[PDB]
Amino acid sequence: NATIMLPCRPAPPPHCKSNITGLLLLRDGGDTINNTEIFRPSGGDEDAQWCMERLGIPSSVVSTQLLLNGSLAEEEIVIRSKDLSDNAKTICVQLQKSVEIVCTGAGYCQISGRNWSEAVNQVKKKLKEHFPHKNISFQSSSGGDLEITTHSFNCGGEFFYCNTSGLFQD
Amino acid sequence: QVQLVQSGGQMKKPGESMRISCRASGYEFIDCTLNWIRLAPGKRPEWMGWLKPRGGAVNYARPLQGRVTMTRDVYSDTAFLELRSLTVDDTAVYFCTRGKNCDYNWDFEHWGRGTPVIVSSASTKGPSVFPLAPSSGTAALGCLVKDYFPEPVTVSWNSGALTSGVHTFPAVLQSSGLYSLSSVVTVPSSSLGTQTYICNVNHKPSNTKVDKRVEPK
Amino acid sequence: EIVLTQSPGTLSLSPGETAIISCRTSQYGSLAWYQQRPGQAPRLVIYSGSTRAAGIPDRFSGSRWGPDYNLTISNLESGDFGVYYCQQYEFFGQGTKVQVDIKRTVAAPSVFIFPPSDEQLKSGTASVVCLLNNFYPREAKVQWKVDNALQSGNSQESVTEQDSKDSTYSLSSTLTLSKADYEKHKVYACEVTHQGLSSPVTKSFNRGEC
Ligand SMILES: *[C@@H]1O[C@H](CO)[C@@H](O[C@@H]2O[C@H](CO)[C@@H](O[C@@H]3O[C@H](CO)[C@@H](O)[C@H](O)[C@@H]3O)[C@H](O)[C@H]2NC(C)=O)[C@H](O)[C@H]1NC(C)=O
Ligand SMILES: *[C@@H]1O[C@H](CO)[C@@H](O)[C@H](O)[C@H]1NC(C)=O
Ligand SMILES: *[C@@H]1O[C@H](CO)[C@@H](O)[C@H](O)[C@H]1NC(C)=O
Ligand SMILES: *[C@@H]1O[C@H](CO)[C@@H](O)[C@H](O)[C@H]1NC(C)=O
Ligand SMILES: [Cl-]
Ligand SMILES: [Cl-]
Ligand SMILES: [Cl-]
Ligand SMILES: [Cl-]
Ligand SMILES: [Cl-]
Ligand SMILES: [Cl-]
Ligand SMILES: [Cl-]
Ligand SMILES: [Cl-]
Ligand code: NA
Repeated sequence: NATIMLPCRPAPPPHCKSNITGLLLLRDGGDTINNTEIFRPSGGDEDAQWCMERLGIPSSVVSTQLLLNGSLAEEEIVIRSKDLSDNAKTICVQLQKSVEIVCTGAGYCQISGRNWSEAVNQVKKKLKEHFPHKNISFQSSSGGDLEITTHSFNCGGEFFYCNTSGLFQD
Repeated sequence: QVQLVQSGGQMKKPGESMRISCRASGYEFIDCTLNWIRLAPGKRPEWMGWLKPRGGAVNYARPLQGRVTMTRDVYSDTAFLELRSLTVDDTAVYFCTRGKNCDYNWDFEHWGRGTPVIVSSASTKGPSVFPLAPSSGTAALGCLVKDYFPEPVTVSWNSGALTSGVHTFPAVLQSSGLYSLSSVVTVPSSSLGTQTYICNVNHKPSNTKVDKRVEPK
Repeated sequence: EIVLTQSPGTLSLSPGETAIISCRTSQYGSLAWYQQRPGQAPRLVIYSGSTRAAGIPDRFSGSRWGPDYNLTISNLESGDFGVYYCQQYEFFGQGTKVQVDIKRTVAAPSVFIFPPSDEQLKSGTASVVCLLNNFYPREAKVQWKVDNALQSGNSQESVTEQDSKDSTYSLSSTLTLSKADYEKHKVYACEVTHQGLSSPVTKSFNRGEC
């Protein structure tokens, strides 16, 4: 449980720090192997902005996987989605405590593994409420373009990509 | 309109990988989720995964993770399915399907023509036609189209003139991976003495055409 | 995870009468019924539980009560017969097979037996063929006997569809042996057991006769 280094590709400058408010996930469909529900980071897909609007993320913030500069849900994690049992509709997780992502300007952006893993466990606990009696699991995206596969944000008018392999592998 | 044109049927062998396509014409390609479903012989439809072309986000069914890979091509409105490390249990018909509304993906009104994939360790063979002799009311005789692969074959009698009392049974998959087929006909016994009968077999998948004369023993 | 339980799997009906298929879903969701004509791509019949799909006869009507869903077909046309699957989200059901069965007077089969051609024997194998021909109803039993030795496993039945002309079924069981095994034994018999026959008819041939 130490600090995590995320190799963001286009060398994000050292002044790109943002406060993670929520996540965008997708539940794997089909018969559940070994009684485990898998969740992977999404870009939002059909109802992407819908989620961002409900989390108070401004129109200037366009990100994937990790939602930034939103408003945290008071009291507990809030799980939203046009439909949970529909694996085609993306899932919209709003955190109660943020996790700052700080970019060092050296080809990496850092996220404290202690605070991040604390959020991950809170999210898994809440997801275990809606999907009861099944081990909740996170994993990295199973396919798509590099905007969907990585945490893609923009800083200073430049679009960047951040390999979130370290964040979603439980 | 809602038109989903798929590629032709392929024959693969255990271990090989397959790639099939599906071009979508008649609607905004990227606005609708596009799924791949396969129907196997006697097994309920199995959903393999879907793909949202705006962003290319794939969602593969948990069983198939690792083997399956779903891509797209927005320039040409073509969705691709790749399944790797095939087995005899992958013999099935694969479909790309789209929902009725692009707001709900699981009401598949629009289905592709279908692309069948046969996974057997048995290269193509042309049939051997053997005569089912009558051997002496009415008497019956026929042909046996045996040890051929893949389906299908066409059996006609007397170049299409004789069609009353004809039975072309369904083919059977033999333990050796090849198919067998019986086509018989019932005729007056006296006619059997004077009248002559031929069965014409055409196995197009191997360009094997045969005309067997069925003669009493 | 949805547990769709569909019944009854097999349905034999004559054109016209009603056909009621049904599913039972664990979770609550919008359910659709699909039609697969044999040799064609599936067809969307019902969606959203009972909302009839596009261009589907008013004869197709779905009903829902709690977790149980029905599909009711009335006045079975010729093209309706096939296999019907119920879908909820990404999961389907076992399905049911809707077969056409024209009711008529119980006929009987015309059992004929064909030894293996001498050409086939020269090639190394041997395939004997029994032929239950033009009977009704479908259910018939072919037992292969060889020197009064019941044969199970070697045979391989294969049945044709309802003959549109006379509404009768035909069948051809193909028993296969190696030339060695064939040339070992003698009397090859095919025992038929259809209700149309008062007792089992045992058409047979002794090897080397005519
Ligand atoms: C789906 O199809 C089935 C088959 O028809 C329906 O189940 C039927 O339910 C009705 C309920 O009204 C039963 O009829 C009743 O049976 C008893 C007889 O003592 C009586 O309480 C009523 O006067 C009436 O006769 C019926 O037994 C039952 N089906 C069969 C074959 O018996 C069902 O309603 C259909 N729709 C659904 C389930 O949504
Ligand atoms: C919003 O995000 C930008 C980077 O995208 C960051 O510089 C800024 O501090 C964030 N605002 C807040 C209130 O955290
Ligand atoms: C946002 O994060 C920055 C640094 O990452 C921090 O200085 C600031 O206090 C945070 N504000 C909120 C509201 O989280
Ligand atoms: C992310 O990084 C890990 C290791 O650093 C690598 O194995 C993985 O392939 C990367 N993913 C992408 C989408 O580049
Ligand atoms: Cl904040
Ligand atoms: Cl990819
Ligand atoms: Cl990377
Ligand atoms: Cl099954
Ligand atoms: Cl097939
Ligand atoms: Cl030949
Ligand atoms: Cl056969
Ligand atoms: Cl017929
Ligand atoms: Na034997």
